[PDB]
Amino acid sequence: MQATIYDLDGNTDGEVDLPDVFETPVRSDLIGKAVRAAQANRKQDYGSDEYAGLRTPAESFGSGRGQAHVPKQDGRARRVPQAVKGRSAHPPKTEKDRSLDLNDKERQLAVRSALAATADADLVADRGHEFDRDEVPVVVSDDFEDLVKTQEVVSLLEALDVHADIDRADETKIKAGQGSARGRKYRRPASILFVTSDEPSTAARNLAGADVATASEVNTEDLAPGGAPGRLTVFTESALAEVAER
Amino acid sequence: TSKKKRQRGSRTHGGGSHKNRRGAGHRGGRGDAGRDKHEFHNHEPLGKSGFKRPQKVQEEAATIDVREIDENVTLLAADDVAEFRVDVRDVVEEADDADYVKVLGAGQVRHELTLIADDFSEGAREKVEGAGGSVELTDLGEERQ
Amino acid sequence: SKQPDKQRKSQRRAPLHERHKQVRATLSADLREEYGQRNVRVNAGDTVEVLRGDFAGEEGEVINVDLDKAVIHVEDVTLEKTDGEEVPRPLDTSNVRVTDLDLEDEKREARLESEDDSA
Amino acid sequence: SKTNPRLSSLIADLKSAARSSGGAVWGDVAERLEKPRRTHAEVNLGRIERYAQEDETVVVPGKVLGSGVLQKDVTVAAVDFSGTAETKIDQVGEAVSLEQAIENNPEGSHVRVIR
RNA sequence: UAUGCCAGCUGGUGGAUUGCUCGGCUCAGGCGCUGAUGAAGGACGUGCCAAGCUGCGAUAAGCUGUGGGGAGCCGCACGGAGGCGAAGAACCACAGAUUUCCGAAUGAGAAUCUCUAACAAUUGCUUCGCGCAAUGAGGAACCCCGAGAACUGAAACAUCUCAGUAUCGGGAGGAACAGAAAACGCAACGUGAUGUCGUUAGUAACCGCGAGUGAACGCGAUACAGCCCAAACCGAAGCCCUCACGGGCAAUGUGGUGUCAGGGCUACCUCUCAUCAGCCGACCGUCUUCACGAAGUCUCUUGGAAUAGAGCGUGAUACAGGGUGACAACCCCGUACUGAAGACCAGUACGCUGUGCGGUAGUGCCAGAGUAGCGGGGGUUGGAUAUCCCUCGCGAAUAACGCAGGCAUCGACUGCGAAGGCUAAACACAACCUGAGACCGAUAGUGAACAAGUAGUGUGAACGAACGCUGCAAAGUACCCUCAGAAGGGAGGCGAAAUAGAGCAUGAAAUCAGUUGGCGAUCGAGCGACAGGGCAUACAAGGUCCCUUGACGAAUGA
RNA sequence: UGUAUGGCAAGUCUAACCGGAGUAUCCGGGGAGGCACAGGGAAACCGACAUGGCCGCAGGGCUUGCCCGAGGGCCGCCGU
Ligand SMILES: [Cl-]
Ligand SMILES: [Cl-]
Ligand SMILES: [Cl-]
Ligand SMILES: [Mg+2]
Ligand SMILES: [Mg+2]
Ligand SMILES: [Mg+2]
Ligand SMILES: [Mg+2]
Ligand SMILES: [Mg+2]
Ligand SMILES: [Mg+2]
Ligand SMILES: [Mg+2]
Ligand SMILES: [Mg+2]
Ligand SMILES: [Mg+2]
Ligand SMILES: [Mg+2]
Ligand SMILES: [Mg+2]
Ligand SMILES: [Mg+2]
Ligand code: NA
Ligand code: NA
Ligand code: NA
Ligand code: NA
Ligand code: NA
Ligand code: NA
Ligand code: NA
Ligand code: NA
Ligand code: NA
Ligand code: NA
Ligand code: NA
Ligand code: NA
Ligand code: NA
Ligand code: NA
Ligand code: NA
Ligand code: NA
Ligand code: NA
Ligand code: NA
Ligand SMILES: [Sr+2]
Ligand SMILES: [Sr+2]
Ligand SMILES: [Sr+2]
Ligand SMILES: [Sr+2]
Ligand SMILES: [Sr+2]
Ligand SMILES: [Sr+2]
Ligand SMILES: [Sr+2]
Ligand SMILES: [Sr+2]
Ligand SMILES: [Sr+2]
Ligand SMILES: [Sr+2]
Ligand SMILES: [Sr+2]
Ligand SMILES: [Sr+2]
Ligand SMILES: [Sr+2]
Ligand SMILES: [Sr+2]
Ligand SMILES: [Sr+2]
Ligand SMILES: [Sr+2]
Repeated sequence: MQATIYDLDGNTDGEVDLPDVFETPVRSDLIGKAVRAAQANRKQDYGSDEYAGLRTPAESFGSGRGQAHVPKQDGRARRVPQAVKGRSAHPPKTEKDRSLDLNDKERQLAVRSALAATADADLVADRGHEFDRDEVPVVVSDDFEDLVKTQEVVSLLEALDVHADIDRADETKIKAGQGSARGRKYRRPASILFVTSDEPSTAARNLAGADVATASEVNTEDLAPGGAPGRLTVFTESALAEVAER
Repeated sequence: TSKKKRQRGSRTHGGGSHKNRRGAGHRGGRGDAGRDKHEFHNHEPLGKSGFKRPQKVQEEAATIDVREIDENVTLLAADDVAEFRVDVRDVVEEADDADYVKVLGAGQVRHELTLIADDFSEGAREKVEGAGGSVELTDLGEERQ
Repeated sequence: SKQPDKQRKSQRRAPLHERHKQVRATLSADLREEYGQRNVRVNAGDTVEVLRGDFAGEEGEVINVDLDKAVIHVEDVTLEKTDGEEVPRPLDTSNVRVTDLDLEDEKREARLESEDDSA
Repeated sequence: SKTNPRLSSLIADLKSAARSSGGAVWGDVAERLEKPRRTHAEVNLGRIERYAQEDETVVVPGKVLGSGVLQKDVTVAAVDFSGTAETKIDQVGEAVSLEQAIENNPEGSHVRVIR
């Protein structure tokens, strides 16, 4: 198909052919799989101390004193799982493999399907993104990579009726639960993904919910965050072309 | 919902009597214990059979059936198109770590081929020649005598 | 560190010379324009205006600056004990604004005006 | 529980065809697809060449692989085709998707099932 | 109705629950030796008032200098008194001063003291004099060299297995060890020091041929690095101490040459950029620390408090995280960007100085012995005839010789020179620094969030807990009454809240006091389920229910 | 060793590791090697049906019992 290119003022600046990969049939199940794997793969190993609860010469008195055969030390039960201060029976273990494998073909297929989901305006709107537009993804001239001020990228997104998505993401949720105590107090909607070619947009990166990426390595995650296909994206002309042979 | 997930409240978790799932007694010993007494059933019998020759004295031939070569003649355009001529040593995968290349005669040969290999089966020859083909033994392959 | 526990820890355990930054307050419009800074370490000479407590709206002279507890005493911002005595109600400098400075120290005035540094 | 969304759709369409139009093979193919993947067809070309015949669409309730040779000018219809399989078929005949088959031939007439 | 039963209510008791995290747990990166110049550890001291902790050492929570920092300060710890700081204190970095006694503990002895100059003891050098030096002991584990179980598995058990594991003895370093082929043996017209990672492979091999045990070559990677003697031939041409003088060593050989691309010697060709010794000496990168660093604290409402709701505005190469009277990019610290310092990389790379690479011909001059090898007896190994090692005995050749290629002998062939030596880098651990987390969240997580190896137990080896939360602010309750009263009580005061009042957020169950409803001193025990009655009930979150009569009317049925 | 789902398919998957980067995630490279693609035999060593016959389910066809009949079933035949 075709993709209308836009200059830094938001006016049309010609158009190019939207590469074949964007025709790839949406495969949300394969996408979700690729996302599930990547999320698991960055998880750190953990587990309780090998010897927690075992540091004691506690013994059981056996039969004779009218008490259960529970190991005791200084008149206090120890070691065994049912005992307070006792070892954890089947605790989290470090040795455990917490990574998920994935066939390159199966994963590469997911990237392509995720890429393609971007080109469907109904999907993109279904995923949740707020915008006033028919064509999607949003194609912009390579002169986007030269912008510097974040505010400049704002005026451009407003000129494209696509800034509303950033107002969607401009709200942090203070999570429920103890993650708060571990440094995960906040979270927020995932908004626009900006894909360039040479380097990630330092100008766009700080926009609420925005994620920046390069065409050579834009993965399944930024394309379909949380495994949900159809992220409102903006490609730089060169990126759009480079992303074709992924 | 899995089987494991449904075990809470079952007490026995499917092991029958709570007197069952104890130590190795419930298994009749550890590992292959009793392989010739209480558990001899379905076990290769006790004993020694045959001998082995030293590995560096063992030859490993890389085989290929004519059916394989023949089904891929037009595809193998990168190989001689005489009045079809093919050096099998170039077709077979893993033909370097093998002591030699031998052509076996399974299948048909719907073409006239001129095969070059270190060895051929009696059926490999019959089939190739019977289709107006010829078989050429490599210099190395000149061991047959 | 991005971890809350370590963050709070570094603040509650910062050595004296580092605690100065815990008693910094924002400068007024004129002061921001004059010295080219947004805030400054509140001194016992400075005048200040309360912007948040039950004392919001009040103006007063800074009487004390405790680094150990990172809190300040402002003139007339007090509490009445039961015996009738009037005791100071410590204020966090982030709930306050500097309206006047004590520049009797040549070192502080120099630091405030220099473009390379900040007080 | 088929997890692939498109396999799910195909089956719903195979059914609709078997129910609405006269097709009785589509509903038959649908039933085999609903079964475990191990029971699905993995057919090589050598087997289509041996049993298929011209002007009689070959329906494969699975996937077609590229082993062997195909000379017959036949229209092979399968859930999916291997890269080599589809290339070899198009050389002498026509490799078509099961979804195309249903749209063109909803009555499922003149069709030989191959596995 | 008393004793009393059930449920509830008000108040306790208790400390669950929910929320909170100064602690843990695990992963990752960085870094990494200390001690006779007396360590680590311990003892006892040290403050105005000082018990514990921390610090420090008779100069005792400290003294000096340089830099940073800055109007405050006098640790944990918010008292009282008092003091210090613009003579620039506190505080931080670096360097230095001081640094009691016991402690390897070293003059001798000793439960931290004592008796009358001391490297005790063992060594090397030596002016033969403790004159100059070394060792000792510590460290989280990692590493190297020795000694070496058993429970257990085999459904018994002996070989075997557990396992060269546990534990013990000795020892080094920041890493260890290994290492430039008498190799390999995809047998080749091939590879080319060594570790390590992936694989080869649960393959070969072992084994009451049971259970079980279990490599290597090669390959793909990581990192790469190659050298020095002994001897031949020279023969004092040399080395060590000392400022020098002078002394010491050394013909039983210091020093030159040389080291399988064998070398030496003789004769020539040519040449060196190899090597070895030595000088200089980083970039970058990584870890950590630091400087700088944008934008609202505007309106209304609620509130004790605005970071809330509604309205308006701003920054962003900064929308990580924390603080702040409730949810904060714009209030404070920070964060992006840029920059600076230290450390590690590394006395390395590069560069340079010196030296000389190499080749031909001749020459039986040289080339490591209880060795190679054989036998007896053992251990060890996958090592089977064919692992490695110990012990007793025997025991060779000399490059024209010798060893290896998985049984021995002989020939051939291919490979390689043992019985001398050194060697960077890539790898192990986690003491120490920093970072991280689908880990735990105070009976959890460490034994230890608190006085934690604390209190406490045992002669001793050793054993070993529990205890987190007032409030926004101490505003931590003045005055009065009562009392034996700094008690407690009453009244009162503060605060949004004292049922927030001190082990003070919330405040469950068991259970207790008082009390409400139902039952109750003539009556029978799994405490109830299902039916139906009495009595009882503020709202809310349920709104139905009774009677005449009429309609419909299954099986059944007068 | 089964099974369910998914990718690819006469092939399939990379391991250590390398580069990149948004730096434990992720993108690219890496096929060493494993399993599958022929078996039988202690070994030496030899080396197979891209279909020849008959039934016949599903499904298709026809002029509505008669044809074609993958899979499956019974035989042949082939390698050792
Ligand atoms: Cl064999
Ligand atoms: Cl097939
Ligand atoms: Cl080799
Ligand atoms: Mg525990
Ligand atoms: Mg919860
Ligand atoms: Mg200034
Ligand atoms: Mg002594
Ligand atoms: Mg046993
Ligand atoms: Mg037995
Ligand atoms: Mg063993
Ligand atoms: Mg070997
Ligand atoms: Mg020399
Ligand atoms: Mg043994
Ligand atoms: Mg605990
Ligand atoms: Mg309470
Ligand atoms: Na313990
Ligand atoms: Na793991
Ligand atoms: Na049981
Ligand atoms: Na009584
Ligand atoms: Na270190
Ligand atoms: Na000494
Ligand atoms: Na004290
Ligand atoms: Na000291
Ligand atoms: Na002496
Ligand atoms: Na047993
Ligand atoms: Na026994
Ligand atoms: Na044995
Ligand atoms: Na090879
Ligand atoms: Na504030
Ligand atoms: Na011996
Ligand atoms: Na050899
Ligand atoms: Na607790
Ligand atoms: Na391969
Ligand atoms: Sr007894
Ligand atoms: Sr069972
Ligand atoms: Sr047991
Ligand atoms: Sr038997
Ligand atoms: Sr290969
Ligand atoms: Sr302090
Ligand atoms: Sr304090
Ligand atoms: Sr090398
Ligand atoms: Sr030698
Ligand atoms: Sr408790
Ligand atoms: Sr006792
Ligand atoms: Sr009162
Ligand atoms: Sr009775
Ligand atoms: Sr009736
Ligand atoms: Sr692959
Ligand atoms: Sr058949």
